[PDB]
Amino acid sequence: APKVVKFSYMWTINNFSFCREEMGEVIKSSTFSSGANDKLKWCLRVNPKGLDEESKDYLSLYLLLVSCPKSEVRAKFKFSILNAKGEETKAMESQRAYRFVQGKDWGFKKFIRRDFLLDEANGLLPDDKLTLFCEVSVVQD
Amino acid sequence: EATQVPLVSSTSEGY
Repeated sequence: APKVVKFSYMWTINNFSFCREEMGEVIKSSTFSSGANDKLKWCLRVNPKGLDEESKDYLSLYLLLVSCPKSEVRAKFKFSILNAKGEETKAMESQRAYRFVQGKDWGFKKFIRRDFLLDEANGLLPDDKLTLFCEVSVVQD
Repeated sequence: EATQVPLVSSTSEGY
């Protein structure tokens, strides 16, 4: 029977319009962890203008295992955008668990198109803030 | 193009 440890994190990115126009910016959250004394530290990373030219039209969003004393940790993950009413928008999940090691990330290079994100009719940048939710499911055995 | 692409990748190759 797989053993699963779930934990979540809410990241508010303030001053979203002050993300750089030039390519290459990476913004990262504070670290977070489960309530367990597992010595795992995680964060989220966004490229507001993508990782490369193929993804230049998108925000890229990944889950990074920042610190880990074990050789690997397998985890499923899900990311969502909260809109101005607090509602779940444009969430996507990994479906399978991915193998993390310290310094390794997994996520979506084309998480959301900037044109959709910056369209005020979608209500995703209220008061110039982007709110991202992440649920992580660590699978042990 | 597609508003979101639900395909997983990493920023690094290997582990």
